[PDB]
Amino acid sequence: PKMRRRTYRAHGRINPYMSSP
Amino acid sequence: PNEIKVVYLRCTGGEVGATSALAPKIGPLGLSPKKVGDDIAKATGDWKGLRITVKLTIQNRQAQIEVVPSASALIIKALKEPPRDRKKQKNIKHSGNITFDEIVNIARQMRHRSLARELSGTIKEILGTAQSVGCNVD
Amino acid sequence: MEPLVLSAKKLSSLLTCKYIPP
Amino acid sequence: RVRGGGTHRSGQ
Amino acid sequence: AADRNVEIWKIKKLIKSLEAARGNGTSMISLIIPPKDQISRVAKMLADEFGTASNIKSRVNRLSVLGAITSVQQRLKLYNKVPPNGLVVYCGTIVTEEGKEKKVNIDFEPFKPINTSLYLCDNKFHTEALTALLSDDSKFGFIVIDGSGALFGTLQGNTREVLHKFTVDLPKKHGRGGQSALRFARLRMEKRHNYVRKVAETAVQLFISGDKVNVAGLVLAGSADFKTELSQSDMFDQRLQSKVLKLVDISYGGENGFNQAIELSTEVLSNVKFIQEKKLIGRYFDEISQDTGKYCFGVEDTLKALEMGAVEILIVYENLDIMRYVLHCQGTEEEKILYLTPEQEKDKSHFTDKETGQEHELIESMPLLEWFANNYKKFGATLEIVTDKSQEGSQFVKGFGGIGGILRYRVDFQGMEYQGGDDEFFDLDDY
RNA sequence: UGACGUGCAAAUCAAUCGAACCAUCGCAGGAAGGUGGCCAUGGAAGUCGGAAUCCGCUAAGGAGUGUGUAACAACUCACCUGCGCAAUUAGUAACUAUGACUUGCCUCGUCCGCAUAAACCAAGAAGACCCUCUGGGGCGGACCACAGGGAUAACUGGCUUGUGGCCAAGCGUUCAUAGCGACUUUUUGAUCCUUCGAUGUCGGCUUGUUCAGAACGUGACUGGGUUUAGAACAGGUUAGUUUUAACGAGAGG
RNA sequence: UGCCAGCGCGGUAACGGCUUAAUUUGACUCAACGGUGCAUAUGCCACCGCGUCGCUACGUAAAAGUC
RNA sequence: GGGAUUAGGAAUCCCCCA
RNA sequence: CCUUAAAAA
Repeated sequence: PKMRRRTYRAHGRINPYMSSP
Repeated sequence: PNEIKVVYLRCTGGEVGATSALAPKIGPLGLSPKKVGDDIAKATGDWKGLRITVKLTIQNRQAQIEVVPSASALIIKALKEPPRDRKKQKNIKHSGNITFDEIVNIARQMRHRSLARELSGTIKEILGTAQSVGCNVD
Repeated sequence: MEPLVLSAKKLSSLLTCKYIPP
Repeated sequence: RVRGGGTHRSGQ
Repeated sequence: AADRNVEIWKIKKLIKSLEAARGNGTSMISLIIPPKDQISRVAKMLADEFGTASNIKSRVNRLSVLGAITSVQQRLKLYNKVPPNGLVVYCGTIVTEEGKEKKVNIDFEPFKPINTSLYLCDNKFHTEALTALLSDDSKFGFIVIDGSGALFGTLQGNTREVLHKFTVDLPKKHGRGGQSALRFARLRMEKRHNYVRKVAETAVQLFISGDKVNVAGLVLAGSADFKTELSQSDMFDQRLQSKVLKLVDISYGGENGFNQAIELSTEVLSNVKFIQEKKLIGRYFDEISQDTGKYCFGVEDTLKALEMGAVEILIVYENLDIMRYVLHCQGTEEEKILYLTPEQEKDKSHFTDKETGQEHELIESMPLLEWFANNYKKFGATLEIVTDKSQEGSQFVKGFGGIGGILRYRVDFQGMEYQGGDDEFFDLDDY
């Protein structure tokens, strides 16, 4: 059950910053 | 006094030697004229043309124009009508048989240098000289 | 959070480059 | 492809 | 075709008899009608001359001029169209035979074409313009390269003549082209290559004919750069490549470019005459360099060398005061011939032989230059003429008397009757 | 044509418009006489050329096969014997030539004007080019959009070598071959075989130039020539995002 | 010597027409159809008026030019 | 080209997307 | 419409 988090990138594209416990 | 072997250089039908032979031949030592003068008229007036050979013996530090013919061209001599030919006249093919007395009567001067058998040779050899006639004695 | 892309960008630029000199 | 925004269902 | 050359000698005799002729007053009338020009216009201008002659402040001279005009008019009528190699007419009323004077007209069609007009009704015939024709001038084929075909023209002293002309499509600049303009450059190089091929081969068909040069020119002439790649190519010419003169730029191009190419070819022709002079004399210098002695100079030994085997290269300057006057007695008791050096010409001692003291009488003038001209072919080798204009030529004149030649081999001085006959009867062998 | 260039940013240091958006519808010896044959040739007497090519002697010798001499001479061979989730800017003047007169094709013109975490599993991309009876199409007989095709061109490569390149009449003073010589893909055409859901195309590292082999070496460097929109063209000139891991005579030497 | 060389002078006293060995010769609007009438029986031997372009030379000069 | 007019000539009068 | 360069104060 990894936590989900988002991050901004080029041209407004969103990519994952999910944790890996 | 001085004497030397002959060179027999002539090769012309012309009279009085060259076109003006009388003057160039003189040397610094000098020389006395003889056969080069009037004597040529004896040859030109009787044995004209046919490039007759001339021995140069020089018996006395002077020119000596011998008039005797060798052969070959002698066969042409047997004709009564030789009034020149100028030049470039289609090589003028002048011919017309030959006298029946072509034998020893004409060949008598030819005996000096021929050797071998007489009747079987020297009289017969002259027959081949007459290639120019193209008709033979027949 | 979800939109996508869409724009000339830098990649779109070559495509622009290729059609330039036929 | 449905058109819209906000909802994640868009682009399906 | 030697008979045509005999006719040329007849033309020379006509030039001599013509130039020798003279007449009092302006009554004499020279005339020269140019090729590719109507006779009728010349008849009109001649009619204007007849109108000019209508009023003259003289009696006999008026009738003489008018009579010469009627003579050239009646003579002109026989022709209906312009003759090949132009037309050359002379008319007058020359005096001969101890002042006897008679009307005379002289007509002939020249072997060598001339392209000039010359009307001048004054005293003495003006045949000098024809003297250039007397020389055996080489044809001067000129190629005029252009980006739109080429002009295979010619030159002959004054007579320009275009043997051939054409035009061709040109691949030219690649232009805006495409991503592969270089292949267009390849087709360009290909069409240029075929232009190097079929055109120059056509020139091989139209100049060299059959392993014998017909032209001494082959001058390049192009506003475009093709001439630069013409001389600089394997496809160009065999042997003929050395015959090239000099590049000739043409600002206008075309036939006008050929026209500028005319006079420019004349000056570069002066240049190659300079190289030809320096070479023709320079080989003689190379003969001088040898200790073998295969050379001759002066009026002395050279004549005896002419009496024997022909000199490998005869070399004689134009002007020459010495004259071959014959020494033949009226009684013909002593034929004689000798060269007359100017000191002998002043002394005249040779005319009076000590043997009799009689003076030989003159028969007819026999100039030494014409004496070369009379039968140089009969003497063997080939006649040659050198100018003093070259710096080496003045050295040939002052340093050698202006006469000499290259012997085929060494010759010894005559000595004693035996060697003297060895040389002289040998001269008879060569005669 | 900087830095960044899956960035700080869908342009930094109603995001859509050449018709908006939303829903609906071998060696030695002899090789010679008549005669240096005739003729031509400045001369050529085996050996420049043309014709002719016959025989005395004899164990041999040709009107001479090959060198040589200007030519002879000479040496040999045929034969003979022995070892915020705008945004690339017609005819003619008295020399000749000429001619009163009657943005440029050629072109590099010289010193009467053709035509004023993610991507990915090379990448992102169903080519905005070409094309949708025809050995591609047109002829002959580019403000553009979409669905497809190597069934149908242009880059390279393959096949083909037409193209291009690499025996001896004669030249070479004499003498054919000292030296020259007539009668492979580094070029190109042709083929469409491979590639249209893509193999980034040239040159370089005075004209942009080649010129004056290694996908036509090299762009996960330059934008100069080409070069989409500004001022239909193998008609010109300008400004235009290039992405991501001794000898010789001497002269000379 | 005879517009050549030279010093204003020097230019022999400083029926038409082809043809033809010859077709003798004089005579060009009216005023034509042995050499010299431009030395005079003889010597010498003034209306038919008065810039452009192309050659040469330094706009001019130098030419018989073409309008 | 030959006559006529003029002193003699012109003139006039006679017979293709990379 | 024009007028020898082919020769006098």
